[PDB]
Amino acid sequence: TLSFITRWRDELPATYTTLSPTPLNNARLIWHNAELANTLGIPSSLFKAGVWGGETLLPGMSPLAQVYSGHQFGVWAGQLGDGRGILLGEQRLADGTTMDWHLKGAGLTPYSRMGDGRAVLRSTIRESLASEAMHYLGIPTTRALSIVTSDSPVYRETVEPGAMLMRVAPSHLRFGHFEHFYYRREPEKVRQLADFAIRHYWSHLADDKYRLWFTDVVARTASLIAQWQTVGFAHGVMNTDNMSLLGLTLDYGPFGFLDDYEPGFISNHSDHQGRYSFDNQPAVALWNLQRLAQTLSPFVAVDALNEALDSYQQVLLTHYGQRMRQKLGFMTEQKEDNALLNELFSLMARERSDYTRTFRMLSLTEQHSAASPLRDEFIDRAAFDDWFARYRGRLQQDEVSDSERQQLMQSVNPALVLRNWLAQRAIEAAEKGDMTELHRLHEALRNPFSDRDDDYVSRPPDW
Ligand SMILES: Nc1ncnc2c1ncn2[C@@H]1O[C@H](COP(=O)(O)OP(=O)(O)NP(=O)(O)O)[C@@H](O)[C@H]1O
Ligand SMILES: [Ca+2]
Ligand SMILES: [Mn+2]
Ligand SMILES: [Mn+2]
Repeated sequence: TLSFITRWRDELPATYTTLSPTPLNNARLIWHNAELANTLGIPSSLFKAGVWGGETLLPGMSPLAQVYSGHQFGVWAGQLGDGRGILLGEQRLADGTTMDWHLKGAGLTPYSRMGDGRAVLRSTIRESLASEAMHYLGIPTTRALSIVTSDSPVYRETVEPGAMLMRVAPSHLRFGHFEHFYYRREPEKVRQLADFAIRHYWSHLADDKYRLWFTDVVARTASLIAQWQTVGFAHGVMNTDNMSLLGLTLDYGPFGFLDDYEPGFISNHSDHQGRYSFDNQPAVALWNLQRLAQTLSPFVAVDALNEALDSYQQVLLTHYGQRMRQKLGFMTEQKEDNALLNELFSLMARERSDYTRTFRMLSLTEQHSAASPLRDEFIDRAAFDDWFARYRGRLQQDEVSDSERQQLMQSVNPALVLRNWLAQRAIEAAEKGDMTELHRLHEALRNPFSDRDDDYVSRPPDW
């Protein structure tokens, strides 16, 4: 009954290779996203490995692997592509929008570059948990519809079970798609991609279209990174092929949500220069946008490209600043705000304070009371009490009740984030065949702004 179309295949010829997934050995479905399946209109019967393991095609699907290129760790890498993933099809929804179904781990393709074409259970689980977590934090992201595991050995640092993730997203367009055809000296294919993107995702733009479009591409990336900074998400691999044109979080690998507040956090152990450290994300995404701008210069006026690039800073800082004010419960903008936040961040960094728990406990603040669960979390309690006294004194300038402010703060400061230790515990149980933890953790991550009475709100063990 579902409606699939071959929009990419037919409108962007010679940008992909058509092929089928390669099923794994004894593949089994271990989790699917019931809520997302409902919003997509997927009959519950389709989950009873089937399409989720690349073993069945639905009417209208026409699987293909896309080509693209990227700058990796700041240097041009040339062609990369869908080396282990396949766009099974584009699902048309009743409101006219369209959603990609991309099977990650689907098998060898022309872009596999001597790799095995496979994904592993631990990484499919992590990507499913982080992407769904990001969605319910309200941050744009690819979504996770299903995981299958299998009996197929896949060789990494150790042998792993081969697994597939069904990833859903409005598009998998990457900055690297544009770079691919620019460096392959195919400027009309770069322009075809741009016009495809505008037709399907910026359709309201009448035919100044490129200036307005690229200004909005910049805005959406600036907004994305501002959101990552506010929640403490470190991506770890901001290569240009992992930058979504639409401003979605894309390609969860060696990511991390902060536990202790560490501005220079390096989540990716292969990032030996810290290029993708947490505090570098805003500079890196501007550099990525600058590389994307270069590809558009054959048909977008340079003044327009630079007007868009110039706006990145203010879009990012306005989003970040307004969001941090919400997190602090600053219900009017005041001059001392920036200094109070710098003081708090300095306190947290020097105390190695937990990021999420600090803001969640701060949401319990009673402006006329010096008591707080935060006091016990600081070794230097006097320094904390001093900041907290000045913070509450400033809160009083808003003239807002504790009830109203706590409601706001609890609506924007999550009680829980997808910490590495939580994902790892889910992985260990799934690997032994027990999916209860994976399901329970997914359920909790759908409700990040509610308090909990279990250990999903707990810091990782010190040892
Ligand atoms: N095991 C693998 N076999 C084949 N190609 C791979 C494999 N792992 C990574 N690649 C390719 O190497 C390039 C860089 O990897 P990466 O940025 O980690 O993408 P990815 O996780 O495979 N997929 P995506 O989430 O779609 O970006 C991309 O072209 C990948 O498709
Ligand atoms: Ca610590
Ligand atoms: Mn990638
Ligand atoms: Mn990856």
